[PDB]
Amino acid sequence: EYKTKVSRNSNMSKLQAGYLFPEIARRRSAHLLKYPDAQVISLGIGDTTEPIPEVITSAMAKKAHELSTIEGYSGYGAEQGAKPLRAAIAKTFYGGLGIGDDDVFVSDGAKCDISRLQVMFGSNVTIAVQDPSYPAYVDSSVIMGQTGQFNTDVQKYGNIEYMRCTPENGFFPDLSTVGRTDIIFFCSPNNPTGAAATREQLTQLVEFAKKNGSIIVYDSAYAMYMSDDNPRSIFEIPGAEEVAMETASFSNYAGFTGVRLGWTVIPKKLLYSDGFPVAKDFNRIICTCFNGASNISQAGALACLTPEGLEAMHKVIGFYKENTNIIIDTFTSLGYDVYGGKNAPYVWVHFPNQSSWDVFAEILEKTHVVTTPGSGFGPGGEGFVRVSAFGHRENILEACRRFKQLYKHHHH
Amino acid sequence: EYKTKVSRNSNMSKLQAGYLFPEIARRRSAHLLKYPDAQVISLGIGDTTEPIPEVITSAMAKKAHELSTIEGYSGYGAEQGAKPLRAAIAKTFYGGLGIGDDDVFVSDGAKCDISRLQVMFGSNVTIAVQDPSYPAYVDSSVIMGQTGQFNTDVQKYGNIEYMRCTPENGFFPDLSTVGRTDIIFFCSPNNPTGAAATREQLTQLVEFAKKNGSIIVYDSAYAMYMSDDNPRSIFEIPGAEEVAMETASFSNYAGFTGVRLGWTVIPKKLLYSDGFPVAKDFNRIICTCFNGASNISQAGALACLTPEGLEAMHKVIGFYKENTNIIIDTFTSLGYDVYGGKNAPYVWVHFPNQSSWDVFAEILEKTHVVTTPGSGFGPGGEGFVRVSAFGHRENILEACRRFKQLYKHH
Ligand SMILES: Cc1ncc(COP(=O)(O)O)c(/C=N/[C@@H](CCC(=O)O)C(=O)O)c1O
Ligand SMILES: Cc1ncc(COP(=O)(O)O)c(/C=N/[C@@H](CCC(=O)O)C(=O)O)c1O
Repeated sequence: EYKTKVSRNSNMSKLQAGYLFPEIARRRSAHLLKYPDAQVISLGIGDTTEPIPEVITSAMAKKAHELSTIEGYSGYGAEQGAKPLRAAIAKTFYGGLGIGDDDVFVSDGAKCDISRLQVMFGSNVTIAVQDPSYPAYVDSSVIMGQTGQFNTDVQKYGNIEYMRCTPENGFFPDLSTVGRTDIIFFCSPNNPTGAAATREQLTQLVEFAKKNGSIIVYDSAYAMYMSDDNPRSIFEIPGAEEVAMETASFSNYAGFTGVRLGWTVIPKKLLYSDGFPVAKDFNRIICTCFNGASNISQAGALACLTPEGLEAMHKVIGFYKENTNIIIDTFTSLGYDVYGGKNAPYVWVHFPNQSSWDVFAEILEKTHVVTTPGSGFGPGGEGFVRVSAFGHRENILEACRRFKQLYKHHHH
Repeated sequence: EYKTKVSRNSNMSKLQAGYLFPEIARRRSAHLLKYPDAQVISLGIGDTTEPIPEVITSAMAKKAHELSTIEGYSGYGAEQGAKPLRAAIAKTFYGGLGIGDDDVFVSDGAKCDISRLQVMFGSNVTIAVQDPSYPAYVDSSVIMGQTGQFNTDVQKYGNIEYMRCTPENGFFPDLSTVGRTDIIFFCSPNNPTGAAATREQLTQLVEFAKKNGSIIVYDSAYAMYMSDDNPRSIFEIPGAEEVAMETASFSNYAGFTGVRLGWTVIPKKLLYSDGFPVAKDFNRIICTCFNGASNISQAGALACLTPEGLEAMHKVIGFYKENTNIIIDTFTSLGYDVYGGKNAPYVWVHFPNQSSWDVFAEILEKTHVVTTPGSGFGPGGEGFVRVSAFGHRENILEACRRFKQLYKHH
C-alpha cells in the first residue's frame, strides 16, 4: 500500500485510547450482540432525554421560516454571536458582576470552546485539572502538546497537575499541595463528583490563582442545578476578573445537546504576563477558526432567556433533579456511600475495593444499564461509578428497580 | 493593574494583523459612523443574500417542532454526523468515486474543519498554499505553530510555501518551482481568483503530491458554481485517494452561511508515513474537540440532497452566476483586466500602480461599496480587488452603476 511521507502528529500518538464516551458506546454495542433482546437503559453519557420546551422550539421554527423571506434572511453572523444574545447572557447570568456584552462569546457548545481555548493557550502552557474531571480537559491538553507521555503506573499524562478530589477532602483540592501551573480547569458543580464549591472554596481558588499567576477556566455547565447556596459563577468572587474565565452551555438546561449552543465569558482584566488581554486572542481564534453558532440555535437560546424560557428551563431542570433524588435514594437504601446528586444531575457512587471498569461491566452485564466508570474521569475516579439522572421517568424507575435487585445482598 | 504569569501563545503574537474579514467589517462600520445615511452596498465578505429555499427551511422548522415531542426529540448526535446525511453526501457528490458513508465527517462548516484538520496535523508539518488564497489556510498554520514570523519585505510568513498563481500562468502554479511540503491546501474554484483547475492540472497536482508524499487538502466550497467542464472533486483523479482529502460546505449552495453545515471527506487509503490512517486521527479530533453539527442544520442539509433541494440550490446558484456576469461586464467595459467569474461567484479585478487597500478605501469612500483588497489573500493578491457577486439583483445593478460613474471618465 502507498503511504504519504507525512509524520503522524506525535501528540495524537500520545493518547492512550479513544475518547471515553465512544469507548462506552462500543461496549454497549458488544453487550447488545451478546443479549439481542436486552432492554438497555443508558445512564452513561449525560445525554438529555426529555423534549425541548415548545416556547423554545417555536422560536427556532420561527427563525427557520424567517430565513425563507427577504426581510428575515440572515447570512454570516459576527463570530462572537448576535449582540442581543450576548446581552441577554451577560445580564441573565452575570448581572451585577461587571460583565459586558462584549465579554461574551457565543459558541456551538462548551466542549468546542474548551478545545478552541486550548488552541489559543497553545502548546507551551501547563495545566491543572480536578481529579476526577470531565475527560476533554486532559485529552485536549494532550492533543495540543501540553503534556508528556502517559504513565501506566500512575495512570497520568506527564506534566499535568492532577488535583485529587476525594471524600476525605470534601471533593475540593488541598491547594497547599497543588503545584503551580499556567491554567487551572475547574468545574463546579464538578462532573463527575457533583461537588459544588462553596464561596469560601472559590475564594481560596481565586487567591491561589492570583498568587501563582494562573488562569482559571471555570466550567459552569451544571450551575443551574445548584440547590445549596453556593456561587453559580466564578465572577461572584472579587478578584476573579483578574484570573478567570467561564464556559457554559444550554445543553443541560434546555436539552440543547443536539442543537448546539454555549458561551464563554472572558473579562477585560484578564491579562497575559506581557499585559496582553486574553480576550483579544480568543477573539482572533473565534474569528479565524470558527464561523459562529448556528443562527437557529442562537434564536432558540435567545428565547430561553425570557420569563417563559427561564420558567421552561426551570421545569426541565426540576424534572432531572427529581430523577437524581430517585437514584440517590436507591443507592442510599442499598447501603452505598453516594456522593453528588444535590447540585448536579448525576450521582457519584463509591464502589471501594473494585476497579470501576469492572463495576461498569458488571452493571451492564447483569442489569442492562449503562453507567460511566469513574476511572474514565482520571485516576482519582478509580473506585467510583457515575450514574446519570437524564432519562424518562419510567426508565429511571426501572433502572433503580434493577439496581435494587443486583445489590440487595451487599449490605444489611 | 494585575497581570497573570501566563505567557501569551507565541504563535498568536506572530499574526501580522486581525483576520481579514473582521477588518473589512471594521472599515465598513467606520464608514457608516462618518456617513450615517450612506446607502452602503456590501460586496466584500462573500456573504449570501438571498433567502433559503422553502423546501429546506420547512425541513428545519419541522425538525425544531419534532424536538418538542417525545418521539421526535434527539440529544447528542454522532459527532461524525447523522448516517443518512453522510450517505446522502457520499452518493450525491461522490457517487462512483469510491467514497463510503464512513469517509464523510459532517461539520458546522468548512472554516471550522480547516482549523480542526490543522489541530490534527499539528505543529510539525509544513504547508503550501496557492498565492493568492482564502486567508484561513495561512492564519490557521500560523496559529498552530507551523510557521515563522511575518516577513514584511515579501509579505509572507516564514516556512510557508506560497505557490505563485498569476494571470500569465492561468492561476495554476508551475509545480517544478514548488518546494516539497507535508500539506498542500488547494482550492478549486480558487478564492479569490475564480480559477478552476482542469483535469490535466489536477492530475499534475496529484502526481506531485504522490512523488512528494504530501497530503492535499482540497477545498471545493465553490465547485457547484463550475461552468467549464472541469472536475468538481479531487477524487475524480485516480490516485487522489492515496494523497487527498476534501472539504466543502452548504454555505454557498443553500445560503447556509449563518445556518452552519459542511463536511470533510477523508478516504480510507490516506495514510501517514507509519501507515496510520489519517481518518482515524480526524475521528479522534471530532470526538474530543467537537460535539457535532446542529441537529436542525443537519435536517436542513438532508433536505438539500433531494430532487427538490437540488433544484432549489441550482436556482440560487444560477441567480448568483447571473450577478457575476453583470459585474464582469461592468469592469470589462471600463477597460479593466478582470479574472474569474466563470466558475465562481466573485470577480478578481486588476488595479495597476495602486495598493489594494488604497483601492478598497477609495471605492468605499466614493461609492459606498465594500470590496475585498487582494492583498488580504496573500502577497500574490497585491494590486487586485475581489468583488463578490452575492447580492440582491437591484444592489448588484446599483453597485455596477456606481462603479461605471466613478471610472468611466478615467
Ligand atoms: C463539565 C462539562 N463541560 C462541557 C460539556 C460539553 O457540553 P456541550 O458541548 O455544550 O454539550 C459537558 C458535557 N458532558 C457530558 C457529555 C459528554 C461530552 O460532552 O463529551 C458527560 O460528561 O456525559 C460537561 O459535563
Ligand atoms: C475557499 C473557502 N473555504 C471555506 C470558506 C468557509 O466556509 P463555511 O465556514 O462553511 O461558511 C470560505 C468562505 N469564504 C468567504 C467568507 C469569509 C470566511 O469564511 O472567513 C469569503 O471568502 O468571503 C471560502 O471562501
